[PDB]
Parts: sequence; C-alpha cells; structure tokens
Amino acid sequence: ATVVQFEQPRRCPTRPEGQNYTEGIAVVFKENIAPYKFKATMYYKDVTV
Amino acid sequence: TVSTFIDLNITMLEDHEFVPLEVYTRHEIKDSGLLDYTEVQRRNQLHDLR
Ligand SMILES: *[C@@H]1O[C@H](CO)[C@@H](O[C@@H]2O[C@H](CO)[C@@H](O)[C@H](O)[C@H]2NC(C)=O)[C@H](O)[C@H]1NC(C)=O
Ligand SMILES: *[C@@H]1O[C@H](CO)[C@@H](O[C@@H]2O[C@H](CO)[C@@H](O)[C@H](O)[C@H]2NC(C)=O)[C@H](O)[C@H]1NC(C)=O
Repeated sequence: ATVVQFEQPRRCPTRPEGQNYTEGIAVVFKENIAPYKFKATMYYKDVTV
Repeated sequence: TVSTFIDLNITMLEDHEFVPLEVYTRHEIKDSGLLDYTEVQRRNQLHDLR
C-alpha cells in the first residue's frame, strides 16, 4: 500500500561568469576654492601736516 | 517522495550605494562667523563710488 521513493539529484547553481574591468589612468579634479593670486606694486606718498 | 539531501540556503549580499553626506558644508562654516571680514571690506570700500 504505502510506497515511497528517493529524490533524484538537483541542478546546482552555475558559478556566475564574473565582472569585466577596464584598465585605465585617471586624474580626479575638484572645485577650486583658492583665490587667483598675482603680485603687484603700489606707489603712493604719505603726507602729514 | 522522501529525500536523502540536507538543505542549505545561501543568498548573495545585495548591492548597496553610499550617497555623499555632510553634517555641515564649508559655506555654512564660512557663514558661522558673525562678520566675514572680506565682505565687510568690499562693501565699505564702495562708499565714494556709491
Ligand atoms: C565579461 O566577459 C565575458 C567573456 O566570456 C562574458 O561572458 C559572457 O557570459 C554570458 C553569461 O551571462 C554569456 O551570455 C555571453 O555569451 C558570454 N560572452 C562571451 C563573449 O563569452 C561576461 O558576461 C562579461 N560580463 C558580464 C557582466 O556579462
Ligand atoms: C532562502 O533565502 C531566504 C532566507 O535566507 C528566504 O527568502 C526570503 O524569505 C522571506 C520570508 O522569510 C520573504 O519575505 C522574501 O521574499 C524572501 N526573499 C528575500 C530576498 O528576502 C527563502 O525563503 C529561503 N528559502 C526557503 C525555502 O525558505
């Protein structure tokens, strides 16, 4: 009357193929907060009485 | 059906993105001072031309 069976093998997950990476050289720039700086010369005369 | 197998459940750790976060920006820090000396100077040196 009562009859059972063994379970058969299963499909195991495939190992994912994986990511591909591009080799490159990179230079990262940011916002400039430094003021523009340039040298100048002042000419004036102090006066007093 | 009965099974001779022992289960095991593995789920990959999902991706997670980190957004940029700042408590205070440097503009708020520059504004923290009660008197920005530069702006006071620029305003006050316009009196003759104004
Ligand atoms: C990176 O390159 C490999 C090269 O083998 C890709 O392999 C592919 O694998 C998928 C399975 O998802 C197949 O559909 C493609 O036919 C394969 N291509 C080749 C040329 O083999 C791999 O998929 C690439 N990266 C990603 C994220 O898929
Ligand atoms: C295998 O993976 C997880 C347990 O680590 C289960 O998946 C989640 O189950 C919850 C309820 O517990 C559901 O609300 C979610 O939708 C399921 N998926 C995710 C991504 O969380 C899953 O049930 C486990 N397998 C078995 C047979 O229980």
